[PDB]
Amino acid sequence: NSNKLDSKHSGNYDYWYRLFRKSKLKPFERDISTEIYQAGNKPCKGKG
Amino acid sequence: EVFNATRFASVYAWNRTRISNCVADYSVLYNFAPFFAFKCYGVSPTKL
Ligand SMILES: *[C@@H]1O[C@H](CO)[C@@H](O[C@@H]2O[C@H](CO)[C@@H](O)[C@H](O)[C@@H]2O)[C@H](O)[C@H]1NC(C)=O
Ligand SMILES: *[C@@H]1O[C@H](CO)[C@@H](O)[C@H](O)[C@H]1NC(C)=O
Repeated sequence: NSNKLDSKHSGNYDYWYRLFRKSKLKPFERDISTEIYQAGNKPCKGKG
Repeated sequence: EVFNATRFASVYAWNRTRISNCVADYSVLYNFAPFFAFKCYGVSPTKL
């Protein structure tokens, strides 16, 4: 536990995580990329 | 219509639908739910 270095009054949101990937992550692979996950059939590039 | 419902019954009466005579593309099953647990036992979810 380390809620003394990942915490402060008024909050912090420095950390990040990925819920949206085109496939699973194979063992020991990094996937640093910011690509909007597709829904339906739209080539959409944007949030919403 | 099993993921678009409104009154998924309580566990004391587990609603049991039957799915037959159909083509099962689980990609739609992957769209109506930001999963928290896809634990598959008999089959691998990738090969469904
Ligand atoms: C479980 O819940 C499903 C979704 O509500 C039900 O499927 C539908 O039920 C409606 C009636 O509410 C039907 O008109 C429709 O054709 C479809 O079957 C399902 O019946 C229900 N199952 C049980 C056992 O309650
Ligand atoms: C349920 O059906 C409505 C009908 O318009 C749709 O907008 C909504 O996205 C559906 N939600 C789920 C979780 O299936």
